[PDB]
Amino acid sequence: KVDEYGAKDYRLQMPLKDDHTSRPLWVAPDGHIFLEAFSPVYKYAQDFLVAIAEPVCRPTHVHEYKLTAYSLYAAVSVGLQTSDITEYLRKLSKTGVPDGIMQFIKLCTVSYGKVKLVLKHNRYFVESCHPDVIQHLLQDPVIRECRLRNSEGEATETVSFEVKQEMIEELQKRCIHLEYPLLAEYDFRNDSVNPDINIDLKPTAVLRPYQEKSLRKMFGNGRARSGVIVLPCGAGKSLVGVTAACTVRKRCLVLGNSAVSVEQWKAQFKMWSTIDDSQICRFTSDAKDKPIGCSVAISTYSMLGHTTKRSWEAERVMEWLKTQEWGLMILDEVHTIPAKMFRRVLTIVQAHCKLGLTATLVREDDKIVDLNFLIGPKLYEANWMELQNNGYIAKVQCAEVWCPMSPEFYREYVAIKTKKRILLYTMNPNKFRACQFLIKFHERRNDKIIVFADNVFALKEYAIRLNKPYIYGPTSQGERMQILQNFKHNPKINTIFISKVGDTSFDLPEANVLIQISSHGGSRRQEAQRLGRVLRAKKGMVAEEYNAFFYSLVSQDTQEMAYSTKRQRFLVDQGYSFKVITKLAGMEEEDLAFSTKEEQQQLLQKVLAAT
Amino acid sequence: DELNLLVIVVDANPIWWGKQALKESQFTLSKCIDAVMVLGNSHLFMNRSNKLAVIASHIQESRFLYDGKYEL
Amino acid sequence: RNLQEFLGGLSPGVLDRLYGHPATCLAVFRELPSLAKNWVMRMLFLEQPLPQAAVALWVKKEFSKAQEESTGLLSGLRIWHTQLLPGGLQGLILNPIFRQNLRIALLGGGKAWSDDTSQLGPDKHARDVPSLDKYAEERWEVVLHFMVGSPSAAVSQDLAQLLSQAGLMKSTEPGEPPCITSAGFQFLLLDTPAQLWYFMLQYLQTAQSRGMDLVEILSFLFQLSFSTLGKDYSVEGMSDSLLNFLQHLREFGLVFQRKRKSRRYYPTRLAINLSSGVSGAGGTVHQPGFIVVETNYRLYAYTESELQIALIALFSEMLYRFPNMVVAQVTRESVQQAIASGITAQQIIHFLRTRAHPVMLKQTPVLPPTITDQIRLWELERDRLRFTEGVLYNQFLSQVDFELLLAHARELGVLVFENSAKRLMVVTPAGHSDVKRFWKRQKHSS
Amino acid sequence: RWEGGYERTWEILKE
Amino acid sequence: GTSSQAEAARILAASWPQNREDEEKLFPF
Amino acid sequence: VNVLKGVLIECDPAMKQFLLYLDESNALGKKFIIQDIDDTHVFVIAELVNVLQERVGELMDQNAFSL
Repeated sequence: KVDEYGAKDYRLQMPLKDDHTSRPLWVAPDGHIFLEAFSPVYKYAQDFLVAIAEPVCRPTHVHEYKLTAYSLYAAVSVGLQTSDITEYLRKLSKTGVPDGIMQFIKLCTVSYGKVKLVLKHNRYFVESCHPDVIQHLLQDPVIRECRLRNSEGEATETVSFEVKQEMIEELQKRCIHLEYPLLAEYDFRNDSVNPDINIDLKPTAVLRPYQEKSLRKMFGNGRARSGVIVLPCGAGKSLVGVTAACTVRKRCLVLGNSAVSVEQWKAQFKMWSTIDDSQICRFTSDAKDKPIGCSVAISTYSMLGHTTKRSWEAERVMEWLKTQEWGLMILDEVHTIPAKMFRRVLTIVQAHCKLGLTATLVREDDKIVDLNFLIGPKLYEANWMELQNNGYIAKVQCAEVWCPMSPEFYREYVAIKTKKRILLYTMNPNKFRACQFLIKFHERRNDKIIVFADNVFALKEYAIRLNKPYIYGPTSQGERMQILQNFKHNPKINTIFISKVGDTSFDLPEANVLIQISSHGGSRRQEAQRLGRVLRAKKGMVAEEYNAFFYSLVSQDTQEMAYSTKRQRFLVDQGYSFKVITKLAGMEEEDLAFSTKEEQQQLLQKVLAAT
Repeated sequence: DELNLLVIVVDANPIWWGKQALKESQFTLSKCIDAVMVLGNSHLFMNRSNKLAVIASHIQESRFLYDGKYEL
Repeated sequence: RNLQEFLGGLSPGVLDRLYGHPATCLAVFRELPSLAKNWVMRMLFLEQPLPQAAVALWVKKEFSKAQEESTGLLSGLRIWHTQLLPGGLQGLILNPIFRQNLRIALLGGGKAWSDDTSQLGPDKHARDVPSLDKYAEERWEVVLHFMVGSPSAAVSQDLAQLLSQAGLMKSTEPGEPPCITSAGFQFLLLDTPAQLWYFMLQYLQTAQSRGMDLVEILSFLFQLSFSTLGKDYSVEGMSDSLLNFLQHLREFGLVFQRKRKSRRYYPTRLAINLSSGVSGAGGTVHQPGFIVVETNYRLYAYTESELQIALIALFSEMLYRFPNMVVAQVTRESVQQAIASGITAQQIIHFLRTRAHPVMLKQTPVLPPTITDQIRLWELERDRLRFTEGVLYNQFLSQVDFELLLAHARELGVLVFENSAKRLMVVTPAGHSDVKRFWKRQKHSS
Repeated sequence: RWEGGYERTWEILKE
Repeated sequence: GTSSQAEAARILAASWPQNREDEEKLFPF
Repeated sequence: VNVLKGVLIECDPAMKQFLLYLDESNALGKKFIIQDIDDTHVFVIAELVNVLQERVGELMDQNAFSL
């Protein structure tokens, strides 16, 4: 039922009880949950909702969470039954819990972990304690095709049965349709095929409370369970993965986005694990190492996604990997997994425990529902504002700066209607002046300035006119690291211009001032992840609530505005605010480029030359 | 927020007023009391926030003194 | 517009009749500037005119501006007046009627405004001060509910006529309830003291319509202002016009009375501060704020009455409705729609600041500056273009002629815009005729 | 070896 | 040129949200 | 003689160029923007000006997002 104002009239189905201020939760029958942070029971409710519900919005005071079948499965596999969840909900709900939500929870929890998938002898078996379920499922044609066929094409016979390797993800999706999701549980201590490894945790390793909480939630009753953990960049997420690998101590395979990711993973493993370097190898095309005796093998998706013929040695290493069965597999940048080629990698590799870590989980192509069974339920997601309060990461000062359009530029922008409009507003003379003023001001403040520009041409022109280092498609790796070290060590040069490769193609040194000029055009997760990775925790200004500075230049009256509001929405979900700065104080006195419009019309000439 | 307090201390020596009364001058103690009361009423009139305190100074002790007219 | 503004616009006879009531004199004196109060107290017992220069010599030279401000305010209020002092001089002297009534109010004597309630003894059905304040709040909420158009508030038809005369609701279709106009929308977001003050100003501006003595109504309003909360007073001794005005006030809840025949009446704090209008009541202990404004443009309401629900929905998209809570979101769409309805952004911002939840009060700014600035920017973006109908004068062949015509038009004050460099200008349609005639006449004289 | 098992259920108690 | 700079400053002052605020009339700078 | 009484519009230079494009490109169709007047002011017939603002209403609409 809907009110004339459009709001949902849930009052009738919600019996309100007098314990209003004491209880902090609202449970609408839509499945959504609302929590008040100012309530004294905030911490307990916070942990309960995190355990049971997937967070949606966490602004300063009131937070919204959501209930999903995957969230309920995660809660059940943690070890919580229906009665306890219902009791705790009713103890925290301001109003009575609607019977519809109760029934939904009952239906979800009554069948969770019913079906078990076992990887033994390089063979995948489906087994359970309810043979009627399995027998009834045999009628499903997709299950019939997924089931392993004999040499004669016949079907292979708590008795389990082998399933075709290629048809795992098909079974993964199908089981959801069968309302009987599989269980990704590993024999952490009962393992006998794969022995342990001489790898432990160095005493220098420190588990921050949220990291330890996430790890222990993953280790449900001491058994590792597949899932995804979301942590901000530089919050020890790599350290968290290293710690998990050390805990498992079984054969470990790690996949990174690029070669720099592999190098960082190897360095982190050396920095905190006791594994000897003889057992660490990088399955890359540049640094080749023998796979034999390699306890922890680090590679990239492309090195496993090569449909084309590889090098002969690469073929041998792939054969070794396929033969070997992995107790643990680690995937970084999970948001890139839903791509078809990378999804095929999961079928290619046979591993028991797969764990995914990333900074964001909102793929703009909404290919995330499948990921809930590609890997598993979202294990954890730390509150960004809470981590800011604890000082684990910098307390960022976000800002969106609007730049007026030159009349000639705006007339041209309106004249064009196709995708070619990108160049004009990305080359706004006023935007150039604003960026120059910001760079001058922060250099006078002695700040680490990193300027992003997704457009290749705009990046080149901006960096060259400002005479600052620029990195783009070519990105000669040796010279790339040379520029990075110049920024890190030389105080004379502290202004680095980086193209789209700054997302995941290399390592970003910790900075304090991040100026984003051009973006993908709606990649709400990509540039938010770029902001998270660029700005890290810095000593000295921890007490202040604004120790990291982020500026997003947007051209007024352009379509770019529509992108920015579309994009930073994700950061709004984390409580981050963006104050509009139409005009910058101090630009008048300081001399900047394009003071004359005669220069600006020459710039327009240059831009229009490239159509 | 401007609270003006006008504490008035009255020289209430009986001897001096008796001397003045024997002189049979135009001014007596009654006129002084009336003038003080009118001044205090005006002070309370000038603003709500204003407060009035009247204490009479006498030899024995100091006394805390405090139809068509304002009720207060 | 404060109370003194309306008093300064009344006829001298009305002021003289008002001065006959001591309560009116007390109110006028209390509403004066401090320097004016000091001068009035000085002139309280001055039976002779005061030379104007002598009065002017009393104040500081630097404070001569404020001195003259107070002097003009007093002259406009007709508290004092100028007299032809012998020798051509102009003395100053208070109004003898006003001065005598002020003395009666202050010095005493005279007759009490009304008899004490002890004549009827204790009230059989007496109420309590919290009960009276709650009843007044209920009455005003019912009035606003009728303004909304909800069927819950069945109020007197004369009240609807009064609102229509105020222009809040225009009864385009008789029989159907009138639709609230843009001015009514702006009034709807005003603070309750401001709402009452505006309504009473409209009533006073339309006082003669009901054949009621404006002087008597103002005197009774001042007497209510200086009354004591929690104390009843005698209904008797008043004209039938004042009786019906009191009935109207009871209908608004400003004064409580159990029965129309009851001879007692309890003024409310709203009525007490009603004379002060918007200012004066600096200690208004308003209801606790139940609106939480989050950085994601979300409003959460801890309310149950439809009145605040409508107020919030005026500028935000309702999302969920819980028994004790309403979840809404402030969007560009809803704010732009409200502005199209005539509501200004400042009204929304001030309203939200007024109904701010205590939790957000802990923040050094009451509300997130981002949201306020976004609302301001939406308001500006609504009014980006400037429209002005006019006539273009562009056939200027001479610069001297253009300058002369522009000077003449500025003399007429009909200029819209001027451009000497291009010798082009725009004029109002009204001022177009005169400028055209002058141009033709000067051509003839050439 | 703190990863053997841990729950804040006992933290959630009526007070 | 000085004239060009003055014209550019004037047209920049004609920026949309800035002119409204000026007619009606944190960060380190 | 030839002097026109219509409605003038005053806006920022960006909107001025937008109106210039509307007139020249005939997006509104008929060239109802007969002639501008000043560096920030234009002169149009009141017949179309409403719909003219309509186009402007869409423009600032398209430079925004829907929630």
